[PDB]
Amino acid sequence: QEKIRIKLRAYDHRLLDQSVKQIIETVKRTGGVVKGPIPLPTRKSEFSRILDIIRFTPQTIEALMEISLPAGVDVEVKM
Amino acid sequence: MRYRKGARDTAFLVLYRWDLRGENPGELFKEVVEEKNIKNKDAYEYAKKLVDTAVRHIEEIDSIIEKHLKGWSIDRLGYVERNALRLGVAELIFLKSKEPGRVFIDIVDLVKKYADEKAGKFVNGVLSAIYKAYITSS
RNA sequence: GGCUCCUU
Repeated sequence: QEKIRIKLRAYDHRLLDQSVKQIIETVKRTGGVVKGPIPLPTRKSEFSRILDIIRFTPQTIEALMEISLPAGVDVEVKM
Repeated sequence: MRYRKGARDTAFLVLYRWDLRGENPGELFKEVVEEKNIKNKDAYEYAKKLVDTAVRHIEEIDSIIEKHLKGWSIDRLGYVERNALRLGVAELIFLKSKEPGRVFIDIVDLVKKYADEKAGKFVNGVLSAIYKAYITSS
């Protein structure tokens, strides 16, 4: 099926990568599959990562909605 | 030899993904090679050796790092810093690098590229202490 | 190939 690509950005890279960890664990615990992350070069003090979710279940979405990411971590999506 | 800079980037990406996902390093290595379109035997084989070395010695590498973290557990480090340090230790110590200064330069470049200068200073500072204790004890 | 940028 169709992959979800997530781009995460922040001004704190440890909190950024921890947020990536939490997303990955949540996906895997619900039977989904990821690819990446791809860390991107830091630019003007802003850190970013890309993560693909290449398989997911309706439970994955439910689990993903119930997590709370640290303030300061911005998330963007595309199909 | 400059192709090793690229090989260190490949190996770092694999360790970083392994830390985050916990999947088979062999499969993670295949993913990174395809994404970066690695096609030269020199860089492919050196990257594979760095990854194989870090993975096979991961417990001792983490202990060596922790000995110089002044009481912190290694889970305190950022994902970028912890895996750049694992890679640095694998090459400097377990592969007994004959070009240590170049290892340092590429490791800190990676940290500066995917994290920041503050992280680069910390990694350089820790790796330097690890290396001097190794040289001393040898 | 610029053979450590030095404990967040």
